[PDB]
Amino acid sequence: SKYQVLTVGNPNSGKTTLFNGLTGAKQQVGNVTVEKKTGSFVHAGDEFSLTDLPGIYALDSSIDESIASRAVLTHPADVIINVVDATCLERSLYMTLQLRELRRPMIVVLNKMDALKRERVHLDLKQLEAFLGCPVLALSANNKEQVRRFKEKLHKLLVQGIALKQIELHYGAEFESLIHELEPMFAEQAVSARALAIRALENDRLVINGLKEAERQNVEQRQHECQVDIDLLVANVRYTYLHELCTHVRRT
Ligand SMILES: [Cl-]
Repeated sequence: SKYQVLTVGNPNSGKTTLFNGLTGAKQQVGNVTVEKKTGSFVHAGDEFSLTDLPGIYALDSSIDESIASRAVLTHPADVIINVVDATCLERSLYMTLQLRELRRPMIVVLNKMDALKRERVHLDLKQLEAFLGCPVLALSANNKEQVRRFKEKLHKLLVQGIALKQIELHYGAEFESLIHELEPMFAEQAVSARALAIRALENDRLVINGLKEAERQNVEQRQHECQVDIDLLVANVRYTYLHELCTHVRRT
């Protein structure tokens, strides 16, 4: 078998560190002047082809952010590996939530967790898994032993298929109804139509430009409809969720 993997996360999350740990020395060529970094390894007969997305804080349409946002929607991947810095979860997991809305196979890799044990803060990864609805693993991206064990675990997961349960993240009645009017427009695409509709409601360039004139005017009309500023409602919903989540999964 061949498996294709994307590594994604915030700058200095350690996604580059994990990328490097898993690949050793391997290739580099462009996405445009922006450089595209690719590497491989072999484990248990199977080959692994990895692409590293530039570091981003959010999937917004800013050229590095553009590339990454494009790539999580359209680039082939058997799995997305979201590397997360554990020492600032409220910020890090924002993108995680966006990634979960896509409903593409993914894993969340919690980095920097020995830094967190300093503070005498522990995380319940069982519950965090229950919240996110994807695999969550603890892994220091900078020790090669744990990265190597991670190779076997990744191989396992890819082999049996990654079980995911859809993230229960609700935007309130008015926004849900707007999402609902628009999903058909985005049905039977390579990604969840709900995420595409959310992207469109956010006036995402990437999604919106794929549309014909009529349906563009339908999206823009739904934007106009919404009483609350959208970018702000999406943030309150999301950061409220991470506060909920963080208050369940943390203990000092
Ligand atoms: Cl899902």
